[PDB]
Amino acid sequence: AVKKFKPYTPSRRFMTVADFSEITKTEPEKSLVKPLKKTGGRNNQGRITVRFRGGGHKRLYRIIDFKRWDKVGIPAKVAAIEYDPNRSARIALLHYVDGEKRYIIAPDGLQVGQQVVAGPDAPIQVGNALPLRFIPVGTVVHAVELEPKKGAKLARAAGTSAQIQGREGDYVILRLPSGELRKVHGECYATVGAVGNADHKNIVLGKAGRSRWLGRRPHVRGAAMNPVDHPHGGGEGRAPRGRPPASPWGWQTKGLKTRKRRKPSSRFIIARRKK
Amino acid sequence: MKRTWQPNRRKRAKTHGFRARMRTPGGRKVLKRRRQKGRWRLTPAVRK
RNA sequence: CCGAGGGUAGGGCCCGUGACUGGGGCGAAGUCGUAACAAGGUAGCUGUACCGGAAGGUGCGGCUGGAU
RNA sequence: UGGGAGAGGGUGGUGGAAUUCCCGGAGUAGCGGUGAAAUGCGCAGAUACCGGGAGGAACGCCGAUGGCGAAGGCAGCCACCUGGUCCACCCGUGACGCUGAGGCGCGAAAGCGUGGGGAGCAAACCGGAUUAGAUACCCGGGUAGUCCACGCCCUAAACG
RNA sequence: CGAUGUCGGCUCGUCGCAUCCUGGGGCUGAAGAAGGUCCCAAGGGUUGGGCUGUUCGCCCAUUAAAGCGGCACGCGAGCUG
RNA sequence: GAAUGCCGGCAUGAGUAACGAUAAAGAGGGUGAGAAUCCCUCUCGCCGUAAGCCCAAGGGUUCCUACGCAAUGGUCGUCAGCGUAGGGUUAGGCGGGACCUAAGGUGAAGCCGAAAGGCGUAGCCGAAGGGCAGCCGGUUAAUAUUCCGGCCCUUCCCGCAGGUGCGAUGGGGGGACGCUCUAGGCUAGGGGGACCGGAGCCAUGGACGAGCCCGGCCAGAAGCGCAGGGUGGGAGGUAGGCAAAUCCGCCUCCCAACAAGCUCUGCGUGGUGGGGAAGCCCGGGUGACAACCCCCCGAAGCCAGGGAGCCAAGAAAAGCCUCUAAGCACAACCUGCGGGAACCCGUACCGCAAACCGACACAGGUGGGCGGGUGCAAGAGCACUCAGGCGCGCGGGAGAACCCUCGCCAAGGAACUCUGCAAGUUGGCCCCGUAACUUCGGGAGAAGGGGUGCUCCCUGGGGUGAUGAGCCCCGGGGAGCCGCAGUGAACAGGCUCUGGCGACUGUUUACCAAAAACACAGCUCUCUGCGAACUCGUAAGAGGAGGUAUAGGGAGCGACGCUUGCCCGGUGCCGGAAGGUCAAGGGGAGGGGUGCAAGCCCCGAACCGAAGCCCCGGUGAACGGCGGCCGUAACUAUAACGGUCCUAAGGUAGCGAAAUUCCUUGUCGGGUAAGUUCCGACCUGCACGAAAAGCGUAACGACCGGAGCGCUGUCUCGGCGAGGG
RNA sequence: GAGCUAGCCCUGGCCAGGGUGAAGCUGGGGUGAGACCCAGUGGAGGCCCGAACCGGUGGGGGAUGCAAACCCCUCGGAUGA
RNA sequence: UGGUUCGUGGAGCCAUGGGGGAAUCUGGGCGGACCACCGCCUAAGGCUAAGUACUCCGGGUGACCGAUAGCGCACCAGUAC
Ligand SMILES: [Mg+2]
Ligand SMILES: [Mg+2]
Ligand SMILES: [Mg+2]
Ligand SMILES: [Mg+2]
Ligand SMILES: [Mg+2]
Ligand SMILES: [Mg+2]
Ligand SMILES: [Mg+2]
Ligand SMILES: [Mg+2]
Ligand SMILES: [Mg+2]
Ligand SMILES: [Mg+2]
Ligand SMILES: [Mg+2]
Ligand SMILES: [Mg+2]
Ligand SMILES: [Mg+2]
Ligand SMILES: [Mg+2]
Ligand SMILES: [Mg+2]
Ligand SMILES: [Mg+2]
Ligand SMILES: [Mg+2]
Ligand SMILES: [Mg+2]
Ligand SMILES: [Mg+2]
Ligand SMILES: [Mg+2]
Ligand SMILES: [Mg+2]
Ligand SMILES: [Mg+2]
Ligand SMILES: [Mg+2]
Ligand SMILES: [Mg+2]
Ligand SMILES: [Mg+2]
Ligand SMILES: [Mg+2]
Ligand SMILES: [Mg+2]
Ligand SMILES: [Mg+2]
Ligand SMILES: [Mg+2]
Ligand SMILES: [Mg+2]
Ligand SMILES: [Mg+2]
Ligand SMILES: [Mg+2]
Ligand SMILES: [Mg+2]
Ligand SMILES: [Mg+2]
Ligand SMILES: [Mg+2]
Ligand SMILES: [Mg+2]
Ligand SMILES: [Mg+2]
Ligand SMILES: [Mg+2]
Ligand SMILES: [Mg+2]
Ligand SMILES: [Mg+2]
Ligand SMILES: [Mg+2]
Ligand SMILES: [Mg+2]
Ligand SMILES: [Mg+2]
Ligand SMILES: [Mg+2]
Ligand SMILES: [Mg+2]
Ligand SMILES: [Mg+2]
Ligand SMILES: [Mg+2]
Ligand SMILES: [Mg+2]
Ligand SMILES: [Mg+2]
Ligand SMILES: [Mg+2]
Ligand SMILES: [Mg+2]
Ligand SMILES: [Mg+2]
Ligand SMILES: [Mg+2]
Ligand SMILES: [Mg+2]
Ligand SMILES: [Mg+2]
Ligand SMILES: [Mg+2]
Ligand SMILES: [Mg+2]
Ligand SMILES: [Mg+2]
Ligand SMILES: [Mg+2]
Ligand SMILES: [Mg+2]
Ligand SMILES: [Mg+2]
Ligand SMILES: [Mg+2]
Ligand SMILES: [Mg+2]
Ligand SMILES: [Mg+2]
Ligand SMILES: [Mg+2]
Ligand SMILES: [Mg+2]
Ligand SMILES: [Mg+2]
Ligand SMILES: [Mg+2]
Ligand SMILES: [Mg+2]
Ligand SMILES: [Mg+2]
Ligand SMILES: [Mg+2]
Ligand SMILES: [Mg+2]
Ligand SMILES: [Mg+2]
Ligand SMILES: [Mg+2]
Ligand SMILES: [Mg+2]
Ligand SMILES: [Mg+2]
Ligand SMILES: [Mg+2]
Ligand SMILES: [Mg+2]
Ligand SMILES: [Mg+2]
Ligand SMILES: [Mg+2]
Ligand SMILES: [Mg+2]
Ligand SMILES: [Mg+2]
Ligand SMILES: [Mg+2]
Ligand SMILES: [Mg+2]
Ligand SMILES: [Mg+2]
Ligand SMILES: [Mg+2]
Ligand SMILES: [Mg+2]
Ligand SMILES: [Mg+2]
Ligand SMILES: [Mg+2]
Ligand SMILES: [Mg+2]
Ligand SMILES: [Mg+2]
Ligand SMILES: [Mg+2]
Ligand SMILES: [Mg+2]
Ligand SMILES: [Mg+2]
Ligand SMILES: [Mg+2]
Ligand SMILES: [Mg+2]
Ligand SMILES: [Mg+2]
Ligand SMILES: [Mg+2]
Ligand SMILES: [Mg+2]
Ligand SMILES: [Mg+2]
Ligand SMILES: [Mg+2]
Ligand SMILES: [Mg+2]
Ligand SMILES: [Mg+2]
Ligand SMILES: [Mg+2]
Ligand SMILES: [Mg+2]
Ligand SMILES: [Mg+2]
Ligand SMILES: [Mg+2]
Ligand SMILES: [Mg+2]
Ligand SMILES: [Mg+2]
Ligand SMILES: [Mg+2]
Ligand SMILES: [Mg+2]
Ligand SMILES: [Mg+2]
Ligand SMILES: [Mg+2]
Ligand SMILES: [Mg+2]
Ligand SMILES: [Mg+2]
Ligand SMILES: [Mg+2]
Ligand SMILES: [Mg+2]
Ligand SMILES: [Mg+2]
Ligand SMILES: [Mg+2]
Ligand SMILES: [Mg+2]
Ligand SMILES: [Mg+2]
Ligand SMILES: [Mg+2]
Ligand SMILES: [Mg+2]
Ligand SMILES: [Mg+2]
Ligand SMILES: [Mg+2]
Ligand SMILES: [Mg+2]
Ligand SMILES: [Mg+2]
Ligand SMILES: [Mg+2]
Ligand SMILES: [Mg+2]
Ligand SMILES: [Mg+2]
Ligand SMILES: [Mg+2]
Ligand SMILES: [Mg+2]
Ligand SMILES: [Mg+2]
Ligand SMILES: [Mg+2]
Ligand SMILES: [Mg+2]
Ligand SMILES: [Mg+2]
Ligand SMILES: [Mg+2]
Ligand SMILES: [Mg+2]
Ligand SMILES: [Mg+2]
Ligand SMILES: [Mg+2]
Ligand SMILES: [Mg+2]
Ligand SMILES: [Mg+2]
Ligand SMILES: [Mg+2]
Ligand SMILES: [Mg+2]
Ligand SMILES: [Mg+2]
Ligand SMILES: [Mg+2]
Ligand SMILES: [Mg+2]
Ligand SMILES: [Mg+2]
Ligand SMILES: [Mg+2]
Ligand SMILES: [Mg+2]
Ligand SMILES: [Mg+2]
Ligand SMILES: [Mg+2]
Ligand SMILES: [Mg+2]
Ligand SMILES: [Mg+2]
Ligand SMILES: [Mg+2]
Ligand SMILES: [Mg+2]
Ligand SMILES: [Mg+2]
Ligand SMILES: [Mg+2]
Ligand SMILES: [Mg+2]
Ligand SMILES: [Mg+2]
Ligand SMILES: [Mg+2]
Ligand SMILES: [Mg+2]
Ligand SMILES: [Mg+2]
Ligand SMILES: [Mg+2]
Ligand SMILES: [Mg+2]
Ligand SMILES: [Mg+2]
Ligand SMILES: [Mg+2]
Ligand SMILES: [Mg+2]
Ligand SMILES: [Mg+2]
Ligand SMILES: [Mg+2]
Ligand SMILES: [Mg+2]
Ligand SMILES: [Mg+2]
Ligand SMILES: [Mg+2]
Ligand SMILES: [Mg+2]
Ligand SMILES: [Mg+2]
Ligand SMILES: [Mg+2]
Ligand SMILES: [Mg+2]
Ligand SMILES: [Mg+2]
Ligand SMILES: [Mg+2]
Ligand SMILES: [Mg+2]
Ligand SMILES: [Mg+2]
Ligand SMILES: [Mg+2]
Ligand SMILES: [Mg+2]
Ligand SMILES: [Mg+2]
Ligand SMILES: [Mg+2]
Ligand SMILES: [Mg+2]
Ligand SMILES: [Mg+2]
Ligand SMILES: [Mg+2]
Ligand SMILES: [Mg+2]
Ligand SMILES: [Mg+2]
Ligand SMILES: [Mg+2]
Ligand SMILES: [Mg+2]
Ligand SMILES: [Mg+2]
Ligand SMILES: [Mg+2]
Ligand SMILES: [Mg+2]
Ligand SMILES: [Mg+2]
Ligand SMILES: [Mg+2]
Ligand SMILES: [Mg+2]
Ligand SMILES: [Mg+2]
Ligand SMILES: [Mg+2]
Ligand SMILES: [Mg+2]
Ligand SMILES: [Mg+2]
Ligand SMILES: [Mg+2]
Ligand SMILES: [Mg+2]
Ligand SMILES: [Mg+2]
Ligand SMILES: [Mg+2]
Ligand SMILES: [Mg+2]
Ligand SMILES: [Mg+2]
Ligand SMILES: [Mg+2]
Ligand SMILES: [Mg+2]
Ligand SMILES: [Mg+2]
Ligand SMILES: [Mg+2]
Ligand SMILES: [Mg+2]
Ligand SMILES: [Mg+2]
Ligand SMILES: [Mg+2]
Ligand SMILES: [Mg+2]
Ligand SMILES: [Mg+2]
Ligand SMILES: [Mg+2]
Ligand SMILES: [Mg+2]
Ligand SMILES: [Mg+2]
Ligand SMILES: [Mg+2]
Ligand SMILES: [Mg+2]
Ligand SMILES: [Mg+2]
Ligand SMILES: [Mg+2]
Ligand SMILES: [Mg+2]
Ligand SMILES: [Mg+2]
Ligand SMILES: [Mg+2]
Ligand SMILES: [Mg+2]
Ligand SMILES: [Mg+2]
Ligand SMILES: [Mg+2]
Ligand SMILES: [Mg+2]
Ligand SMILES: [Mg+2]
Ligand SMILES: [Mg+2]
Ligand SMILES: [Mg+2]
Ligand SMILES: [Mg+2]
Ligand SMILES: [Mg+2]
Ligand SMILES: [Mg+2]
Ligand SMILES: [Mg+2]
Ligand SMILES: [Mg+2]
Ligand SMILES: [Mg+2]
Ligand SMILES: [Mg+2]
Ligand SMILES: [Mg+2]
Ligand SMILES: [Mg+2]
Ligand SMILES: [Mg+2]
Ligand SMILES: [Mg+2]
Ligand SMILES: [Mg+2]
Ligand SMILES: [Mg+2]
Ligand SMILES: [Mg+2]
Ligand SMILES: [Mg+2]
Ligand SMILES: [Mg+2]
Ligand SMILES: [Mg+2]
Ligand SMILES: [Mg+2]
Ligand SMILES: [Mg+2]
Ligand SMILES: [Mg+2]
Ligand SMILES: [Mg+2]
Ligand SMILES: [Mg+2]
Ligand SMILES: [Mg+2]
Ligand SMILES: [Mg+2]
Ligand SMILES: [Mg+2]
Ligand SMILES: [Mg+2]
Ligand SMILES: [Mg+2]
Ligand SMILES: [Mg+2]
Ligand SMILES: [Mg+2]
Ligand SMILES: [Mg+2]
């Protein structure tokens, strides 16, 4: 559920906030945080390379375990579920009977006090992680690796998941969040269940100030600029586009496909995304 | 109103200083030229 | 002190009236088509929704107060 | 107290046939559609046939003039949770009853909001026919919607 | 064109007369009163408001009358803008 | 002799403008060749959330004293931030370094680039952040947490005594963190005292008084006291914290648990050391053996790493502690005590300004702290005033026009004008009371009105005490007094009705535009499967992102409500294994040069041979587009209806003389005595129209229209008065 | 050349006083249980009034200026983009 | 592709970024496409004075300047500013 406000300001009329109900601990494990070096969208030359970034709330980075096959057979208890400012999903603090503590991203329905484990022999329950070979066809899954031992890459944001659709040789066939159908190597690890905090997408920021808290500076339409700046610039009074709609750098932005064609991974993508 | 010269000794030494000029090809050419001209000061004097 | 009432200000209800506008009733000597009553020539009626010069049509669901 | 029948309701699961789409194979000059046609589709390999996969919605036979509910309404199968109702014993209470202005709840379809889902069907819409014309009836397409969750709407030939 | 600042308003005038009013006249289809038309006459006078940036014009209320032109469409080293 | 020529000199304007905030001066005394201008005294005015005091930048001797006045100083000068000269800045504890890291910079390893060079993990550098031991007073012409005095403290070395498995650049803990709100107890600071100390005063009608006036503290080890902060203890197992570990983490057991205990800080006390007013007298003496006490107010500071709530989820590293590793266990480390040792740089002065940035001794700009009292509801607002500092480096007269800033005005009251431009009005607090509409928050301080001073009497609750008095805070009721007037001075909304545009708070053309423009939550299209797309770079490498389709890029639209039609022929984009065209290359029919020859060399047909284009489809919140003519109804008028040319298809809903309407001041209606503007209608829309969105919409606006009330020198129409010229 | 100016990055600092009174919580009411309502508590917000601080709306002055953008009066934001 | 007078020209020669890829004198390069004849020459390793260039410095000499000239500087100048 998302939480609304009474219209006691013109911005509170529309603002909504996450209820934060699954959160059981409001401070991060000190040994698992490190400083997050803010970029402002600038690269090592000093130049802006992503526009309109900067000025957001300070954050520490929670070190997440995107490997998991580190600790096959070693169970862990779900000690807490925490807020993570660096990602849309929530995080869960695990206490391995090892004594080692790690963060995973919190699946939907994960319970504090429950046990999870990783490995080819893991039970098919929420929070457990197994190579894709051993997860039954049809079960929905998250934090999927793309290649073996390279770390979870797919289905990581709030509410997302992938579905095992079948097997073919050394590979399994996944329906990715985007609707794409993709082979993925069977030895890639995944984690059964969907990602939590599925209400994330019903949030209504409510005011310009909220975007600024997030590091999103104001976006300037090309049509509000001059011809030195943008293809849509200039024009006396307002102006329609007067040419195919284009990016600031001149390329067309309404349909022009941009994936490289000879890319080797095409030999593994069965069906391009839907919708 | 606020004008353009806001003196700052560390800024002066770090921007126009001898070690700044010597770090870089264009900065040594400045020194070569200023030495060739006979300048009494090759670099701005900031008190430190 | 109260006090007829007068004054300033702000409300409530009612009546008459108003450029213009909506449909309604009647008139009938007109124009367009023929929706309903026969299986009325697409059985009809229906709440709703979208649409069409007009009667009306179509969808979804319902009734028989439907012929064979 | 002891029994009964039942598509009564809610939640979670789950099975097969068919339609469409995609892949592989095989194969060739048409298919489809109508009162008759045309649009449409098809040598860029369709239709018809076989194998594989994906996905949504509805449940053939049983099925009846049948059963259940207060009404709306309810139909594959399994489980859990839950309502009403009938029966036999004639055991307990002792008129504790009937009705019911207001109130509250329920309430087909269509419609609305937020989000998902989308196979088939199909308002609007486009095209072909028909016709004097045809903003229709018939044909080929087609978006809402039809399906799920939650919140509204509160109507009916909501009829016996 | 090594620059002659522009509409309108305000201020301040001054001049022309093809005279709007006042003064003097002839003709009248001038009974009177009121008018019409032309001649003489520039001494003085020639209002306040609504609209619009407006000049102009229309309108309101008056008036003896509510004249028309020129002066770099008078006047920004006088103001406005 | 001319080039608005170049360099220099000297004229004119002219004894003219001006002499730099309208805070303001007058006299006496002195000095001196010379005095409005320097010194001294008295009187007057101005600042006092500063125009006073302290600190950091920056400046660099401007500081102090003597002697000077050519120049500098907007006049003068005997004076000075000026000339000459002499003097002046004192640290283990203050700041920085011999400590730590942040962005960033640099950069072993490594990577990349014609050269120059670009990157780059560790490491190093980098501070106003972390860390770290000094307080009060006196002294100089000029420095003082630095010299001196009193009382305290840190590190290093060495030694002695006790104690311990000692030992690290390695492991662990800790350091270590936001915003808003806030408890308890204190301190800073402040107010009152009929009490304590004090030189004196009794004026001019009265007062010898519970009179006036002045002052009534500061630092302080251990100890103690009050208040807070931090921290559970024991044992057993252990596979994790790149070795080891007794440490830490994890599981279990047992005592303890909002307690205590141990530890740490703040405040109080505290041996001791200091200070000490008015007045008087020539910075110093006296006051004075100064007194040094009680009550109230009270922080935004302290205890602090306190508490709660919230989402946007809030540095690092060292110091410190703990663990062990080699090693070493006569060492080493820990604790106590003692002696010794303790370096380098800064320190003057100005510092909201005449010493800094502005060419100037320039009404401008400049970061942190202190910033007293009374009254006004509060306050850092406003008036006055303390301490402290000033009267702004030309003056003296005069009393014209005109200008500036200011005050008032008979009757009228927007008649002014593009416009109420400007200026009036309103104005704080308390009480009463308050409309359409609305997204139910609001609109709202709506509007409109009443109250406001002082005196006496009665009285209610709270704070501190103790439950009382005293002090301080919040009230209530009754009866009176004075004036033209009681937020009696200063600071402090004029209001309403109705349109346009933009939802809103925000942003902008530094220095002519603040807006209807940009942004904005929010809507949709589209790209991107991750070594993502996209951006920067030749590259390596970065950003994206230590993110992963509920995510990231691009584009348009712009809260919200109800909506967003028809045209895919052209261009774009997407899909299409056919076909057509298609370059290098392949191929080599056939032809040529030359040679006595084998041979060398050259041209070259069919056929094969990509993307692109052509071709077939799709696609509009992709670029864009969205008709004409003739005819027809019981009068006229018009045309639901038919016909016909053309088109890719002919503008749907809604709105319309409009931020769009040429003709135009369209016509009609409203408001006005009168309305080219305004509001409401009509529709022959020159030339609206649906995300370059269409039509609306509460609230909001230093936006732009129209009207009314209030009130006014805006005006009829001008007059007088003030001060600076 | 970013000691002016624009954006970002690291690390610090500042924002008198007053007003409004969201969620939540507690109590009471209500119901089969609820929704909800009332009171108290509470202290939210690109909330309100207003200094510092940041601005630069309208007018007047200035215009060989005090000033190559200043002065007076008025006015906008002032816990937040 | 560059170099050469040679700008695709009949375009050789010298150099070489890509592809293919030899031989040791009966080997090989050149004489301006190419072939024959006739000649010239010895690639894919390196070094080598002198004659040539310049003028911070020293000297000598001017039908060179004479303080607005001559160097920017006759002088405490790459200074003051
Ligand atoms: Mg939730
Ligand atoms: Mg809300
Ligand atoms: Mg709320
Ligand atoms: Mg709510
Ligand atoms: Mg709002
Ligand atoms: Mg919440
Ligand atoms: Mg949550
Ligand atoms: Mg935190
Ligand atoms: Mg850390
Ligand atoms: Mg990081
Ligand atoms: Mg980063
Ligand atoms: Mg860097
Ligand atoms: Mg750089
Ligand atoms: Mg650079
Ligand atoms: Mg970008
Ligand atoms: Mg950026
Ligand atoms: Mg999170
Ligand atoms: Mg969320
Ligand atoms: Mg959203
Ligand atoms: Mg953020
Ligand atoms: Mg955005
Ligand atoms: Mg934008
Ligand atoms: Mg523009
Ligand atoms: Mg540019
Ligand atoms: Mg260009
Ligand atoms: Mg361009
Ligand atoms: Mg354009
Ligand atoms: Mg434009
Ligand atoms: Mg244009
Ligand atoms: Mg423009
Ligand atoms: Mg235009
Ligand atoms: Mg434009
Ligand atoms: Mg625009
Ligand atoms: Mg255009
Ligand atoms: Mg366009
Ligand atoms: Mg165009
Ligand atoms: Mg891959
Ligand atoms: Mg300058
Ligand atoms: Mg500065
Ligand atoms: Mg300087
Ligand atoms: Mg400095
Ligand atoms: Mg500095
Ligand atoms: Mg600096
Ligand atoms: Mg330097
Ligand atoms: Mg110099
Ligand atoms: Mg020298
Ligand atoms: Mg230099
Ligand atoms: Mg009366
Ligand atoms: Mg009367
Ligand atoms: Mg019909
Ligand atoms: Mg009919
Ligand atoms: Mg019919
Ligand atoms: Mg219609
Ligand atoms: Mg029609
Ligand atoms: Mg239809
Ligand atoms: Mg029914
Ligand atoms: Mg019938
Ligand atoms: Mg074929
Ligand atoms: Mg049947
Ligand atoms: Mg019985
Ligand atoms: Mg219903
Ligand atoms: Mg329905
Ligand atoms: Mg579909
Ligand atoms: Mg629809
Ligand atoms: Mg819909
Ligand atoms: Mg529906
Ligand atoms: Mg029935
Ligand atoms: Mg000219
Ligand atoms: Mg001239
Ligand atoms: Mg001129
Ligand atoms: Mg007569
Ligand atoms: Mg005559
Ligand atoms: Mg005259
Ligand atoms: Mg005259
Ligand atoms: Mg006019
Ligand atoms: Mg006119
Ligand atoms: Mg007219
Ligand atoms: Mg007359
Ligand atoms: Mg004229
Ligand atoms: Mg003319
Ligand atoms: Mg003219
Ligand atoms: Mg003129
Ligand atoms: Mg003129
Ligand atoms: Mg002028
Ligand atoms: Mg003029
Ligand atoms: Mg002139
Ligand atoms: Mg002139
Ligand atoms: Mg004017
Ligand atoms: Mg103008
Ligand atoms: Mg000459
Ligand atoms: Mg001249
Ligand atoms: Mg001249
Ligand atoms: Mg000259
Ligand atoms: Mg000259
Ligand atoms: Mg002269
Ligand atoms: Mg004179
Ligand atoms: Mg003169
Ligand atoms: Mg002056
Ligand atoms: Mg003097
Ligand atoms: Mg003198
Ligand atoms: Mg003096
Ligand atoms: Mg200086
Ligand atoms: Mg001194
Ligand atoms: Mg001196
Ligand atoms: Mg002098
Ligand atoms: Mg002199
Ligand atoms: Mg002198
Ligand atoms: Mg002088
Ligand atoms: Mg001066
Ligand atoms: Mg003297
Ligand atoms: Mg001086
Ligand atoms: Mg001396
Ligand atoms: Mg000392
Ligand atoms: Mg040392
Ligand atoms: Mg370091
Ligand atoms: Mg430091
Ligand atoms: Mg220190
Ligand atoms: Mg001390
Ligand atoms: Mg001294
Ligand atoms: Mg932290
Ligand atoms: Mg910090
Ligand atoms: Mg904040
Ligand atoms: Mg407190
Ligand atoms: Mg104290
Ligand atoms: Mg006080
Ligand atoms: Mg007396
Ligand atoms: Mg205490
Ligand atoms: Mg272990
Ligand atoms: Mg103490
Ligand atoms: Mg004393
Ligand atoms: Mg004594
Ligand atoms: Mg004595
Ligand atoms: Mg005594
Ligand atoms: Mg405060
Ligand atoms: Mg805390
Ligand atoms: Mg959040
Ligand atoms: Mg670090
Ligand atoms: Mg050993
Ligand atoms: Mg020990
Ligand atoms: Mg040393
Ligand atoms: Mg030193
Ligand atoms: Mg000092
Ligand atoms: Mg200032
Ligand atoms: Mg001065
Ligand atoms: Mg100044
Ligand atoms: Mg004080
Ligand atoms: Mg007051
Ligand atoms: Mg006050
Ligand atoms: Mg104030
Ligand atoms: Mg005082
Ligand atoms: Mg003065
Ligand atoms: Mg005079
Ligand atoms: Mg004044
Ligand atoms: Mg008057
Ligand atoms: Mg009036
Ligand atoms: Mg009046
Ligand atoms: Mg007006
Ligand atoms: Mg006033
Ligand atoms: Mg006032
Ligand atoms: Mg009203
Ligand atoms: Mg309301
Ligand atoms: Mg509101
Ligand atoms: Mg109002
Ligand atoms: Mg009085
Ligand atoms: Mg008064
Ligand atoms: Mg005042
Ligand atoms: Mg006000
Ligand atoms: Mg006004
Ligand atoms: Mg209004
Ligand atoms: Mg609008
Ligand atoms: Mg706005
Ligand atoms: Mg705007
Ligand atoms: Mg809106
Ligand atoms: Mg908006
Ligand atoms: Mg806005
Ligand atoms: Mg604001
Ligand atoms: Mg500007
Ligand atoms: Mg400009
Ligand atoms: Mg400029
Ligand atoms: Mg400019
Ligand atoms: Mg301006
Ligand atoms: Mg502007
Ligand atoms: Mg504004
Ligand atoms: Mg803008
Ligand atoms: Mg905008
Ligand atoms: Mg929208
Ligand atoms: Mg690039
Ligand atoms: Mg990289
Ligand atoms: Mg990256
Ligand atoms: Mg990264
Ligand atoms: Mg990402
Ligand atoms: Mg915008
Ligand atoms: Mg509405
Ligand atoms: Mg249409
Ligand atoms: Mg098209
Ligand atoms: Mg097309
Ligand atoms: Mg078509
Ligand atoms: Mg085009
Ligand atoms: Mg041949
Ligand atoms: Mg031949
Ligand atoms: Mg659309
Ligand atoms: Mg077109
Ligand atoms: Mg378009
Ligand atoms: Mg007719
Ligand atoms: Mg049209
Ligand atoms: Mg119209
Ligand atoms: Mg009109
Ligand atoms: Mg309009
Ligand atoms: Mg138009
Ligand atoms: Mg026109
Ligand atoms: Mg017009
Ligand atoms: Mg016009
Ligand atoms: Mg008119
Ligand atoms: Mg107007
Ligand atoms: Mg106008
Ligand atoms: Mg018309
Ligand atoms: Mg546009
Ligand atoms: Mg527009
Ligand atoms: Mg606004
Ligand atoms: Mg505005
Ligand atoms: Mg008025
Ligand atoms: Mg006047
Ligand atoms: Mg006066
Ligand atoms: Mg006067
Ligand atoms: Mg005067
Ligand atoms: Mg005067
Ligand atoms: Mg910071
Ligand atoms: Mg503030
Ligand atoms: Mg309250
Ligand atoms: Mg709470
Ligand atoms: Mg605010
Ligand atoms: Mg506020
Ligand atoms: Mg406010
Ligand atoms: Mg600023
Ligand atoms: Mg201004
Ligand atoms: Mg004004
Ligand atoms: Mg004025
Ligand atoms: Mg002026
Ligand atoms: Mg100027
Ligand atoms: Mg000013
Ligand atoms: Mg001012
Ligand atoms: Mg104000
Ligand atoms: Mg404010
Ligand atoms: Mg405030
Ligand atoms: Mg704000
Ligand atoms: Mg902020
Ligand atoms: Mg040639
Ligand atoms: Mg050649
Ligand atoms: Mg080569
Ligand atoms: Mg040979
Ligand atoms: Mg050979
Ligand atoms: Mg060769
Ligand atoms: Mg040769
Ligand atoms: Mg030859
Ligand atoms: Mg040769
Ligand atoms: Mg030799
Ligand atoms: Mg030689
Ligand atoms: Mg000579
Ligand atoms: Mg000579
Ligand atoms: Mg000379
Ligand atoms: Mg010379
Ligand atoms: Mg020389
Ligand atoms: Mg010279
Ligand atoms: Mg010199």
